[PDB]
Amino acid sequence: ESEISQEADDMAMEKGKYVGELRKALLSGAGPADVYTFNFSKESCYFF
Amino acid sequence: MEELEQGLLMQPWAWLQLAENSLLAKVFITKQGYALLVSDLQQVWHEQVDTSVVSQRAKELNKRLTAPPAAFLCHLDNLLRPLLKDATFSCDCVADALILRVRSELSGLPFYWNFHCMLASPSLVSQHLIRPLMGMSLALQCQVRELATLLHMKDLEIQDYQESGATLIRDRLKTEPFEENSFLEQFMIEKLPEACSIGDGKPFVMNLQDLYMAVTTQ
Amino acid sequence: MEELEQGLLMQPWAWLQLAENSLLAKVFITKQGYALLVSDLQQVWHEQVDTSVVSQRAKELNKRLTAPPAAFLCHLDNLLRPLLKEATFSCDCVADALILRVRSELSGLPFYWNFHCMLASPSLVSQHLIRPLMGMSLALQCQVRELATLLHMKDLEIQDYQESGATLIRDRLKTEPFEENSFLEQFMIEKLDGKPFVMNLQDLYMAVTTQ
Repeated sequence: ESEISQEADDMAMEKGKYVGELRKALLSGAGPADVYTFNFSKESCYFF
Repeated sequence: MEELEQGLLMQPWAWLQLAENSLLAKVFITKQGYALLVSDLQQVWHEQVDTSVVSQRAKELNKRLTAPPAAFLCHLDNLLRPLLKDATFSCDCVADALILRVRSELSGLPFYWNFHCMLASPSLVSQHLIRPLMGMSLALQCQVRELATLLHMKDLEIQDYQESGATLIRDRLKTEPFEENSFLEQFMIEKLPEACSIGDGKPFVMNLQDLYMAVTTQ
Repeated sequence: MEELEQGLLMQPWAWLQLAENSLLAKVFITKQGYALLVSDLQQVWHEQVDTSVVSQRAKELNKRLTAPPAAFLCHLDNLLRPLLKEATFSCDCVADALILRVRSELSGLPFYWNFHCMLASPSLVSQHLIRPLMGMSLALQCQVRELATLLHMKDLEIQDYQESGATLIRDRLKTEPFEENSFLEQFMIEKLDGKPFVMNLQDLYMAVTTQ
C-alpha cells in the first residue's frame, strides 16, 4: 500500500507520457541504433 | 569582472518564448554561467547571486538540488540554437511576484526546477546599465542625422540639376523637395495616430535587434 | 497611481548647471506636496514624501526660525525660476560618506547645511523609461526607412535625368547603380560620458515622450 501510494504521489503522472518510456527503457523497445546502459551492479546487487 | 557585461550585452535582442507576456529580455550564453539582464531605467529584477551564498543555500538550505551544477553548465554550453526548434515557458500573471517557472525539461520527464528574481549586484548594474543611453545617442542619433543630411544633399543635387536644365516633365515624378519640419508637422497632425506601430515587436526581431547590436558594439 | 507621474512626466527635464556631472531632474512643485525629483542618472530621489522630512530639516537646524509649509512650497516653486533660461549643488570625490560642501562666502561666517542622502537602490534602472525610448527608436527607424525610400525613388527619377538631362556635370559625381553591400559598408565602417547625451536629446526627448 505504501509503495502504491508513493508511486502515485511522487512521480505525479496524470495523463502523461511515461508509457513509451517504460516500453523503451524496460523492454528495449527502441531500435538497434541507440545503446542503453542498463548495467545491473552484480557486485552491489543494486539495479538502478 | 569586466567579462560578464562584455560577454552579455552582445546577446541579440530576442524575445523569450513566454506564453502570455511580450517583455524585452535578453541573456547570452556565457561559459561562467548566465545572468538575465534587462534595461528599462526604472526598476531592476535581475538574477545574480554570489557563488558562496548559493553554495551555503544549496548545502544547508535547499534539499532539491539533486543535479550537480556541472549538469547545468553542460546544458548551458550545449545549447547553440537560440530559437526553439518547434519546453514552453509559461507564466501565471496573477500577483506581484512574477514567478517565471522555468521548467527544466531536456527530453521526456520534465525535471523540477524554478527561478527566483532576487536583488541584482549594485556595482555592476550601476556602472554598466546607464551606458546604453549614451551608446544609443552618440552612435545611432548621429548616424540617422547623417543619413538625413545625405538625403538633404541629394535633394540639393536634384534642385540644382533642375535649376540648370533637365526640367521635369511628367506629373508622376512631380514631387516637392523633402522638408524635415513639414514632415514632422504632418506626422504629428495627420499620420501620428496611424503610425503607432507596437504590436508584438515586429521590427524588434528584424531591424531593432541588429541595429541595436551595432549600437551596443561599442 | 497615474495622476502625479503623468503630470510630472509632461514637465521638461531640468539640467542643473554645475559643469561637473549630468543631472536629469524633474521639478514641479505647485500642489499635492512637492515633486523634487532629483536624479544623477544613478539614483533618483523619490522625494514625494509628506511634510515630515521638510519639517525635520527646517526644525533641526532652526530652533528659533519657522516658516509655514505654504511659504516652503512657494519658495520651492520659486527656487528654479531663474535657471531655465542658481541653486547649485556640488559633490565631492570622497568615499561613500557623501557629504556635500557649500562654502559660498555670503556673510563672512560659513553657513552650515546637511544634505540627507540614503543608500542608492540597485533595482531602479530596469522597468519603464526605455519603453518610451524604444517607441522613439521605432519612430526613428520608420523615419530612416521613409527617407531611404525617398532616396531610392529620387534615384529612380535621377535615372530619368540622363536621357532628358545631360546638364552641366562636373564628371566627379556620376550616379552608379545602387548596391546594398556598398550602402551597408558606408553606413557601417566609416560613419559609425553623459553630457553629449543630455545636451543632444533634451530637445528631441519632448517630441515623442507624449504620444
